[PDB]
Amino acid sequence: HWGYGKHNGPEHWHKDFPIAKGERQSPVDIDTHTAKYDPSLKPLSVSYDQATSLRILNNGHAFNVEFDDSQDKAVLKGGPLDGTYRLIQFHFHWGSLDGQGSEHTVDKKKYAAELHLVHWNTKYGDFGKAVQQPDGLAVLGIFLKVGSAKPGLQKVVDVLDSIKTKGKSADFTNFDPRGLLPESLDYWTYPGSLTTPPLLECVTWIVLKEPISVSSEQVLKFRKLNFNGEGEPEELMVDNWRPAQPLKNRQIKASFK
Ligand SMILES: CC1=CC(=O)NS(=O)(=O)O1
Ligand SMILES: CC1=CC(=O)NS(=O)(=O)O1
Ligand SMILES: CC1=CC(=O)NS(=O)(=O)O1
Ligand SMILES: CC1=CC(=O)NS(=O)(=O)O1
Ligand SMILES: CC1=CC(=O)NS(=O)(=O)O1
Ligand SMILES: CC1=CC(=O)NS(=O)(=O)O1
Ligand SMILES: [Zn+2]
Repeated sequence: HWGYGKHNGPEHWHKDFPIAKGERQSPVDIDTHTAKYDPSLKPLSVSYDQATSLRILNNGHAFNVEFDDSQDKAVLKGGPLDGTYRLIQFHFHWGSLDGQGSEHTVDKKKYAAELHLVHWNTKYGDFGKAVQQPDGLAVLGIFLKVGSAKPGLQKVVDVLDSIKTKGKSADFTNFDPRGLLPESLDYWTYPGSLTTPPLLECVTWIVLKEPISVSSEQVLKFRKLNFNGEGEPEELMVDNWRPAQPLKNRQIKASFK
């Protein structure tokens, strides 16, 4: 089964998921000088004030903070998007070392980690239907660099010991995802895919220009998570990122000059 090890990592995924070599795979390198400023791109509308977080889960590949997506409580609109996309979960990808960890890169630079806020297009009715459509998901990607602590991240970091191993979950109510956003909502956007199997080509990627800073202690605690289940040999959950994939016949657009 797929993962991030030497024998089941990203270079093997195409054998079970041939779309891994498809025409709109993610992540990609964002070449800042080649991205095209599009003055017609609207500002992003991030409406998270009514968000209802529920639970945090170690799924063996990352951890997901899950939200109530049965109503329009936390929605992403605007930018390149038509219609309304509901927040279903967020998760991160991170490295074994501060020098790597992000999935998208910027002029080939790898950040320490990358946050993915996952939203599905409400016109399809649920996430399972949305992933089958070329405009089914909108993922807000936010880079993490190591520096000052991110206060709005600490409640996540502090609960990780309760979900150390694959299959563990914990209550995670009353968490405010607005605390994970940078100041600016300037962004790049392009059509892409899920970055894990099944790698479906259903994502409008919206990658924020401005990273958030997290402390070395915060990212160190991510690296204490385990890919394995309890009672199995310990394998640290680190380097759970897919490398940049060929851009092929796509142009990255920028919301900002
Ligand atoms: C390095 C590694 C990563 C993974 O995803 N699965 S594994 O626990 O078999 O080994
Ligand atoms: C150019 C570049 C290459 C790489 O792999 N990691 S990095 O973050 O040092 O930046
Ligand atoms: C994942 C996790 C993070 C932490 O802070 N302590 S712990 O090593 O018990 O488990
Ligand atoms: C659920 C989900 C799966 C994935 O692989 N990429 S994503 O960031 O769109 O979120
Ligand atoms: C719900 C689930 C199924 C899917 O299609 N992609 S995912 O593996 O990211 O999560
Ligand atoms: C897990 C651990 C335990 C503690 O008490 N303080 S700390 O935040 O430095 O790291
Ligand atoms: Zn992701």
